[PDB]
Amino acid sequence: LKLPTAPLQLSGTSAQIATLLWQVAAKENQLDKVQDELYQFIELFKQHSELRRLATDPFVPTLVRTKIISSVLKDSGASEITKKLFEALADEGALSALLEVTVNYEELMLAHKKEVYCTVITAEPLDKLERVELTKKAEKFVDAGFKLVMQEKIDKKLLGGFVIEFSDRRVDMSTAKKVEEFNNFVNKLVLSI
Amino acid sequence: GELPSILSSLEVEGHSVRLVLEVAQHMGDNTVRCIAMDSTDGLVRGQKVVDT
Amino acid sequence: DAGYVSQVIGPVVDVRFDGELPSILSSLEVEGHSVRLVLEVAQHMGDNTVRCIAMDSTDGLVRGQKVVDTGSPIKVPVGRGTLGRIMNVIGEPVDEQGPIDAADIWSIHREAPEFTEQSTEQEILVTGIKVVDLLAPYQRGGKIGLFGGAGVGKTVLIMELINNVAKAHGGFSVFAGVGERTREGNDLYREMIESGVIKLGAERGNSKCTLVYGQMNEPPGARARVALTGLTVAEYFRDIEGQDVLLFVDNIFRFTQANSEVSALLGRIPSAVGYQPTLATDLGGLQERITTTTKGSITSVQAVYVPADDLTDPAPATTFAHLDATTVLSRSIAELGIYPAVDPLDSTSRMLNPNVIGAEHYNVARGVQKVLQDYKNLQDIIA
Amino acid sequence: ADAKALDELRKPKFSSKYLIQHVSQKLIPAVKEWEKSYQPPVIHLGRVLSVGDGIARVYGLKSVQAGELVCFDSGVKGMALNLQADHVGVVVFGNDSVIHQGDLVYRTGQIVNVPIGPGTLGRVTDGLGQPIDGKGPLTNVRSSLVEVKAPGIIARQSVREPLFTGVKAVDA
Amino acid sequence: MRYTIMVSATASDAAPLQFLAPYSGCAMAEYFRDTGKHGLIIYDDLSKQSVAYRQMSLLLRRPPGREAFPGDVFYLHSRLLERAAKLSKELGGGSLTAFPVIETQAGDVSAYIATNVISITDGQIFLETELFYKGIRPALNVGLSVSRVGSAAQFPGMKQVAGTLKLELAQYREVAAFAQFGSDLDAATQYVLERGARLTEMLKQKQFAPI
Amino acid sequence: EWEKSYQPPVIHLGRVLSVGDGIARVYGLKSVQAGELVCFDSGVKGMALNLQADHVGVVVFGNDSVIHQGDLVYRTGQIVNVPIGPGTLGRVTDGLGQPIDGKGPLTNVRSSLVEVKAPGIIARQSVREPLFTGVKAVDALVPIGRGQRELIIGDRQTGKTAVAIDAIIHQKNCNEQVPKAQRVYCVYVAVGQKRSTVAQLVKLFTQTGAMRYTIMVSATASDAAPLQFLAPYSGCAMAEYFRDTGKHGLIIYDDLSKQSVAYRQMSLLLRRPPGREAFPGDVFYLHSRLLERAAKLSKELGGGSLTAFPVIETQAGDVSAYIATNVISITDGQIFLETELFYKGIRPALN
Amino acid sequence: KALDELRKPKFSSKYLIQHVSQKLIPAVK
Ligand SMILES: Nc1ncnc2c1ncn2[C@@H]1O[C@H](COP(=O)(O)OP(=O)(O)OP(=O)(O)O)[C@@H](O)[C@H]1O
Ligand SMILES: Nc1ncnc2c1ncn2[C@@H]1O[C@H](COP(=O)(O)OP(=O)(O)O)[C@@H](O)[C@H]1O
Ligand SMILES: [Mg+2]
Repeated sequence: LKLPTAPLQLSGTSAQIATLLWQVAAKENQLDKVQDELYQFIELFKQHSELRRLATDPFVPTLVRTKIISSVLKDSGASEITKKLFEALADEGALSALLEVTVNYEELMLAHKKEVYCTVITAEPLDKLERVELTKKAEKFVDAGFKLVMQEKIDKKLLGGFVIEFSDRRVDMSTAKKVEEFNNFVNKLVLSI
Repeated sequence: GELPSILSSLEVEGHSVRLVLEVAQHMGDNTVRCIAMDSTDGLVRGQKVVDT
Repeated sequence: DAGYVSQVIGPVVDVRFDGELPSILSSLEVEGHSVRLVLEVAQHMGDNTVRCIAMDSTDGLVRGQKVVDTGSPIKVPVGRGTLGRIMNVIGEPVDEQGPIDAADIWSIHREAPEFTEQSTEQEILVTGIKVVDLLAPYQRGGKIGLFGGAGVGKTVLIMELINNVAKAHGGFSVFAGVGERTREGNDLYREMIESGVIKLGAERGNSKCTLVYGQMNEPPGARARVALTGLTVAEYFRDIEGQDVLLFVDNIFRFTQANSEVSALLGRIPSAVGYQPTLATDLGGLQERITTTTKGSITSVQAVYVPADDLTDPAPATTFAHLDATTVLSRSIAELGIYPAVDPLDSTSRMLNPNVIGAEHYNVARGVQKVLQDYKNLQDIIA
Repeated sequence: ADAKALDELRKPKFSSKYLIQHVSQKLIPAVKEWEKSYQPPVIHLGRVLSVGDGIARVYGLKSVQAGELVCFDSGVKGMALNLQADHVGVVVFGNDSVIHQGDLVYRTGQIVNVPIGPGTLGRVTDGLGQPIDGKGPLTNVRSSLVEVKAPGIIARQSVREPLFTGVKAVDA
Repeated sequence: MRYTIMVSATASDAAPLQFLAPYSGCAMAEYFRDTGKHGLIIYDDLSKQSVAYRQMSLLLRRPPGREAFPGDVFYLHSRLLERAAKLSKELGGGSLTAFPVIETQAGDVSAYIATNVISITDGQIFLETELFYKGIRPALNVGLSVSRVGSAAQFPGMKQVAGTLKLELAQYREVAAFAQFGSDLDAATQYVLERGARLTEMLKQKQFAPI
Repeated sequence: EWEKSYQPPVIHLGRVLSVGDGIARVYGLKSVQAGELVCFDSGVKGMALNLQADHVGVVVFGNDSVIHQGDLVYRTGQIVNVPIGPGTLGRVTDGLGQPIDGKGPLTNVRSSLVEVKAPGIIARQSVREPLFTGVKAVDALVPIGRGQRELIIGDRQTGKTAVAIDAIIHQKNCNEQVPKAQRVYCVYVAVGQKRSTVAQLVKLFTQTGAMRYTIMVSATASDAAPLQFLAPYSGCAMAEYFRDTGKHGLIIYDDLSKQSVAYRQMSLLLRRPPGREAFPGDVFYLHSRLLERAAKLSKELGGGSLTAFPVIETQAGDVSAYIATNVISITDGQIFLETELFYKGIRPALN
Repeated sequence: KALDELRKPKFSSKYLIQHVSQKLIPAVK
């Protein structure tokens, strides 16, 4: 009667599908099994046209929607957690709800691994010492014993330094911001003096 | 099978009264919109509905 | 780079974009239309989509048609050659004399002039109507309001005020037609070519007026921004040239109605009685741009149609805070056959004070107010 | 949960394909066992999702404009007043009882045009050009744009002609 | 009927055929303006065309406003009554003159459709149900009815004598309600009652009698 | 010593989904507080009023044509505050707390939170000593005590500003011959007036000399919606400074109906549920926590006072309109200023 | 290209999560 606890809460009626999906698959310990199975359906929704007609056509009746999905979903290695899921979305026309339920299941899976994104922008590419001096200030800016990925990036307008685009937080140690804030502390003291 | 034309009648089955419906809007979902001409107390969501 | 119209609902159309969405209050263009169509964005939908307002009629927009970005607000051509020209909202000639002989296009959407550059020196603008210059004396460079019902005589005061003050000034003026009839628009074009304010031939540069016309036929994109198009060419002649320019705007109420006709259509709940929820920043942003600064002078003349002589509707009840001198037209005094039918009680200006004009002006106008209030309190009991 | 995560979802990261080889083999017999329950994919035509009382909501119609006369499959004429994201709200000229969920909607392309001219002097049509006076169709006539904007300022002159009404209550 | 076209949208027809019928009604009459002739148009029951506009939008999931009428209903009646005009010399000199009909809701001049169409149109003719039973037929209100162009819009011989007609009617409407005392003083408070009453008894006529 | 104190901020983020009409709906901000003052990228501030499940609604203190979709908002971690203190005297600030006079910054000031609770029961002492306001029709007929609420209701063009400013000039005519403690300081808060009318009001407080005692908070009609919403709270937060210092203070809100037009304009834009005359339901609560902030503190908690003079502009004398119904209910009395008897020579037309 | 129509959720039956939950727990062993 107990479900495995969701690592972070979400919004409703389109993303808590993924919260419920994570609460089912982690009970079956099928976590990285079914997550890239959602990816294949997106490639099925990308390349093939007959399946992606079924996710947006408003004229197909409510029995051809389920009798193609359960016809396509034989065993084939596919999980019955996944097979009972994709039956349910074509049961109530929710086959358009796939591209949202994945990216929050992506978020919830990266919430199960303690594994946060970032994107660091410099003016200079990072060598094998410059990148390993970066993380020791970056891991002051995560809250706990988390992981860290790297998405190194080049832009000329920053004059050295970095900006850690956590997508939730940002730390500006770039000098182009520093010379801007140096100029604002010039003007706030030359006008007052 | 096929949704009937607008302002055509329906005949419900299984009610205590011979209750008749009249379709007015085809509300999508292969489902129409009716106004019941008699008492609606006792309609279950599976009752067979035939048209004239 | 550029995007497509994705959705059309009457006079508001929706444009999707593939990255780098346009800034708010910029200009959009559709190709393959009958006339050049300008879309002015008012809100972002959220899914890479700006929501617009249409300067001309949308009947003809296909779903998916090519929409380019000008990346910039609406540009009208300002200049000294613009005198003697009947101008649109989007910078067009609609008097059919070539292009506009001017340069240095300017953004017609801007911020208000600040608090530091405000003029407090007040000069009595003697007009020539015996109820104006005694009772509600106008201010040079100040604000002139005109309320009254539909059929009391508002617009025939306005052209009378043009003949009073816009001829005996010598400088420049601007007639900003915001959603009035073409009849009082076309007739004013003839009675300024014959009176010589607007000239034709090779004497186009010595004229005194530009006509910015957003009359009733246009959809409410054009009737909502012709107020600003007429305003910014007046604010162009103020800061660059320094001359005093008289802004003769007609039907400010039609500016606020043209906003309110699509304000519900952009996804907003209606306000009080059915007018727009954002009327305060719509009209308050309009009015305080029309001031007089240290650099020059703008003397605004505002006509407002009020519905059925009821001043409790909030669309003119925001305007009463926004007008120094107010010439409130009563239909009763016109039902008496008295023209001008200017109320001795409702119409009261800000110059009326003995600390500015002199006690000889203030005491008789107050002496007018004693004998005319008691005449109203006695004409009930005279029956 | 943003659009860059959606564009990252456009990059495939599946790491295995142990379904796609077989679901591409059972796709085509599935859609051709249930082939009779498929209406054809309709792009430059239209087909009705919802219909009622003079406002019929039509899927598709990538080619229409605002104010294009459309023709339903029973001969009923229509008008596209607004065009939503996925569907087009169509206003229905006349009685609307004949339109079902799944009927075809044909674009006529033009803006709505009612026959004009002097051959109509003596005829009573409705607002659509069809005669109701029982004297047959309109002869020596032509179509014109009913959505045309007014004549401009440079087009008008001062009025002079008094338009006598024949009523002393009016003309005096 | 030789010189009359009539577009006739009944109440038993759908809404947009009534919504388009004044629009198609002016599409005929723009031809008479374009080719130099003069055109008469009467947009009869124009409030009921606006109710024919209100039916379509409120099924169309569009936001309502005053009296559940939509936002742009001023723009409906605006371009319906702006395309009637008097052109210049350079396009034949043709004309169009407009008669919209707005029924008040038993005396609401501040009714939502009324305040639009009283502000668009140039002159109005009030017909109260009061004046229709005092013998005044047609029951024109004189003190409330205005025009724009005044002179060179009447018969010019009538134009000189109209000022003698209007201003004496102006005093008479002020003295007609002062009949609660029995005054008839100084041969003026009786004579302007004696004049304007015969002016009312002058200015009645018969239905369907073009003179 | 500024370079030696530069620790970079960790500051948390939020990205904007939809932005329009001075209302920006932001995504993210896992810890933003209710009514927290945020800052955008382009230097314009903002407050988040409502906080929903997925997106957070943020109202904007300024022009809104600078923010695209996908811009960033930084949380300042502080509920919106205004600089209070004596250095504000003579300055003309905007309602957020920045000066617009052109006189540089506001020095000898301290920032404090504009949103606190009113003084309770035991904070109060019964108002006994009187405030004197110069207009003899106010002082003798419908009198006003030091630490009291009195509503200057009226029409427009009728003198509601005149009853306000003639009280202010009377204080300058009273403060020069009264000792240091019981000197009544003025904060006339201009809501919804023009940017040129305040120019006349900055002149009359200078030319008479009252600008030694007056702070002119003028959120115009030209700025955005929440500045006209926040100008009474910040102006009463300026009146908070003169309360707990123990001095006596005069706080005047002018045309508080426009502040109701301010709280209407943001509420329907934020899709809060509308109530009577399409105002939000809680607009009576946002009028009361304003007007219950000015009172007389007792002899154990400071001894100072605070008397508030709100102004409601009616339409034709309807004292039962919904906005006037609220303010008459929370305030004590009424100084009804009718337009019709104003031309009957009784100045002010005090019915 | 082929995923622009799939970019957002769209469905009827705002209580959809309760529908799918009874169709996800059956395959729970
Ligand atoms: N004692 C007085 N004698 C003569 N005029 C006065 C007097 N008091 C006020 N007024 C008039 O009041 C007008 C404006 O004053 P004030 O701004 O106080 O009115 P108000 O009711 O606030 O108007 P609004 O609400 O439109 O701003 C001035 O034109 C002034 O002439
Ligand atoms: N001083 C005047 N002399 C002659 N006619 C006047 C005068 N003042 C007003 N009128 C009449 O009032 C009528 C309404 O004028 P107008 O300004 O068009 O009203 P509105 O602004 O309500 O449309 C005009 O037909 C005009 O003849
Ligand atoms: Mg005032």
